[PDB]
Amino acid sequence: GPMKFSNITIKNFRNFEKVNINLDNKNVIFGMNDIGKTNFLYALRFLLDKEIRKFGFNKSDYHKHDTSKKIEIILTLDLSNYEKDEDTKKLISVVKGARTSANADVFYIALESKYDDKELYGNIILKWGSELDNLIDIPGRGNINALDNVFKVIYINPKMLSYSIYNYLAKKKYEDKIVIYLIEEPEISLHRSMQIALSKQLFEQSTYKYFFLSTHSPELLYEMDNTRLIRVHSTEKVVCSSHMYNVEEAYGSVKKKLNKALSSALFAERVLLIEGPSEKILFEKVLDEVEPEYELNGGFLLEVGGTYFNHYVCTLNDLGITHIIKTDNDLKSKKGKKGVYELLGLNRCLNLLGRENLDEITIDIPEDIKGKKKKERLNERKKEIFKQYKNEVGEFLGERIYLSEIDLENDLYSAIGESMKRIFENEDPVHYLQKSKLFNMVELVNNLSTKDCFDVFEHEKFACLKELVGS
Amino acid sequence: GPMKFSNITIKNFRNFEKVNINLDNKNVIFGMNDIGKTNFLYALRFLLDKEIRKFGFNKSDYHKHDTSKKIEIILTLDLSNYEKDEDTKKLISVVKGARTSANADVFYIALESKYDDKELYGNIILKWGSELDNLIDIPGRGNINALDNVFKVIYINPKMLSYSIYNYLAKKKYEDKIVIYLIEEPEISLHRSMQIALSKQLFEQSTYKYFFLSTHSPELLYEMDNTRLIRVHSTEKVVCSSHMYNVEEAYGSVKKKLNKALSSALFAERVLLIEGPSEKILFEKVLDEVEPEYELNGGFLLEVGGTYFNHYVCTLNDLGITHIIKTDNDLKSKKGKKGVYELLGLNRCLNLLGRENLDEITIDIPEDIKGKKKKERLNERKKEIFKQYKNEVGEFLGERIYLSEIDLENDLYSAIGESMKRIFENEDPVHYLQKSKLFNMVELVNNLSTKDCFDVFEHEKFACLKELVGS
Repeated sequence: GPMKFSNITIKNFRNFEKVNINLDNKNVIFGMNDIGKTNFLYALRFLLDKEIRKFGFNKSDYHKHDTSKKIEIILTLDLSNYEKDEDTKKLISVVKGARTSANADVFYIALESKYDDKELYGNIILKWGSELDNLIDIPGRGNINALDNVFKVIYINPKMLSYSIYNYLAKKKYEDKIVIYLIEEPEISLHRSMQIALSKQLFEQSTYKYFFLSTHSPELLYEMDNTRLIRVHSTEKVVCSSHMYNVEEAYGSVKKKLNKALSSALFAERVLLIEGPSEKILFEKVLDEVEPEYELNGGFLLEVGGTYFNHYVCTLNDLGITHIIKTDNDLKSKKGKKGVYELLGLNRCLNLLGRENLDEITIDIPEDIKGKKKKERLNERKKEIFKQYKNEVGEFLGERIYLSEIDLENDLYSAIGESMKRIFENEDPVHYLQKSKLFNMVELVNNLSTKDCFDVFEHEKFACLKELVGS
Repeated sequence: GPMKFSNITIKNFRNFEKVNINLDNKNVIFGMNDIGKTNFLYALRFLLDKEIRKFGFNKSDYHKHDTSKKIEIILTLDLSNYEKDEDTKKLISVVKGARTSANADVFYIALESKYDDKELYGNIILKWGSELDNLIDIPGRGNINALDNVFKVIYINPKMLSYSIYNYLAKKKYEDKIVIYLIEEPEISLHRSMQIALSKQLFEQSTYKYFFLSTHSPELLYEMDNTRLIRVHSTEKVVCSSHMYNVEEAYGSVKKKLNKALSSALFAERVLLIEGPSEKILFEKVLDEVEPEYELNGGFLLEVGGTYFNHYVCTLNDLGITHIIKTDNDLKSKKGKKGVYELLGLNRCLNLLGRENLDEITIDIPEDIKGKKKKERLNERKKEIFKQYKNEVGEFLGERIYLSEIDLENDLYSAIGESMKRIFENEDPVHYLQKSKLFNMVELVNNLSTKDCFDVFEHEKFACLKELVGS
């Protein structure tokens, strides 16, 4: 693989006590603690940009203003594909020596700084090379370091004209050096469509490579592909989590909706996954009637539709975001019917915990049986298979995965029984609600009372909302 | 009704040639031409804030730098409920005279300015009162005008602490004057959840009243209620459209999802309305395979689910946003079944054009007929009712409203027939796709080819995508 960033071990910086967060060329930093993201970007500027090193470090630049500690930010680089990667050649041409033949792939770039009290100016002492144990003397011919011929920081901070012309300027002038775009909040004066355009140029075109993107709007993350997403936790003590966000060719067709839905959820402290928009309407009504500040204390309703949760689960778990999923046990037929049914409702929850896909179970449904009787038989079979796999359901509850008894609507009817009958005035309100999920769900929500909302919220079969709200 | 702003007739300003856009206390300005929104906010500052009047007008402050023309911005106020509206008392206590007894409700506040060439300083000559024809001499005791005791502009431009403490400061200090918050892009350094919080305090709490909000992120418009949404058109010649955005008590329950979906669509030049997420997946795949820049040249996929389009149609039409709707003719039963069916697929399209709701039509479906035969009978009835109302369908095509022959999936099968059979390998792929819309639609999209996408795009039954793409 081409040359890629690997890790940065920021220690005793303005806010970073001791963090070793992985990197990979295309980087995205977001989340809480805007000062944390700003400090991370300025740490990269200190490690790579000469325009920031010359000012040195101050008393405030250290962690808790404690001048005793030493700033040590160590960028880690991975080198491979020497004969075809131009940037690898750019990095290894300037470095003369200090590269042990044992490990020609790894390359450290550290930055040691100790504060002196006789002058109140912490000197930036670059010490880069290939091994942490042994460092040779850096040339440092005056103000320009040897690193200055390799890594030049192009700082973008607000105007689409500048973004459009930086491509031309770098292509025609900065070919020799490696460009590292440290973009900090480019959504300041860009429209939603402008944010989409900038995301398309960033995450798809090769003109922006090795870029560190700071964003606060989900629109800038609509085209994420093989990047490294970095999320800063909400605590004042900065904790950052990293995840390779790459879409498989299986999800390539649905990549647009996948990214559009996941980008908004990336900024939520707690994310709840749902299948259909009727579930969205019901959960939104319940939350508005019990806790309208769910979006405020950290919450989201991620509508995934079909596909699988595997990509969503990996992305949400790697960033450390609270993981909540409520799903419906659905038995879908495939190829020849009448005895062929998959277990997507359960096959998903198995795939989230790994294991293996269940075989296509066979249900003996007579041909003459149809309509209400067929649905009753399917519900009985779903109840039987749910009662059979009690251990798997227990593991899902232990791993914050919620699976319905048969379907979501049956759980809703169990939580509130008389309210459904009063609203729909039918002997079988569940069947009527399944007849047209959207319109009937809207009608149910419009006539849904606060007491009914509280009953739904406090029921154990709807514990997803309780987990989303939190303490 | 309480005192409310009514209109501002900005003439010959920095970019506004001649515009008379309505106002109402809670105002939102967004869209293209960020300079246009900035000029509008500075026009309000000139008309109300003394901190901007003292600098006067410059050569650049006029339209096309033509000093011959005269700046004339005329704010229009509506006065009512005198005995209970404190702000009405605040406005009418300072004004002594100049209020004709014939019209005590309307109140103009103009601002005339002519450029002199002997000093190169356009004097701001305030002329306010109650009638355009006759104006009495304004007191103007020095630097502070008589208006300065009524309207004080609180300019907010980046930090949630300032927003939190402006409430306290205005409540404890600015009780006597009328506060007019001219908020310009508060999303500069606010998170998505912070934007939601600010929107909640703005559009719900009474502490922010008479505020002019400029936004570029849809997250700030998640709580819109009885405000006046102002959209600037994309042309360099500024055109602004206004609309009262108020939710009826019928839509109050679904208000959260309504606003969440509509806020994003508000920033799109062209908006296409869809019902289900499977439609979203299909349209996204087709667009990505024919025109990935649909989000760039102006486009959106508004998922409305159930409810009605009436609120959406009114909002999108009033702002002047291109209106595109693709819908499915669905016959939903109500109360006692077997002969009772509504025409939501057609009742909607009728309600969008006004008229009256069709009566609940009766379909003679025998009880023994079920499953495939019942669906076939329903499709035949839908085809018959579509062929019956050719004139209504022609009007919908004339008004950019697209109604399916029977359903969307049937139109998709008509557009591409062999591709569906190849992908699903079933004698009736449409029935299988309706069996589980989400998963089967995902499977179809994953195996959908570029030639099939082009065929779907160029077919007349999918003209919604062609209209969304445009020339």
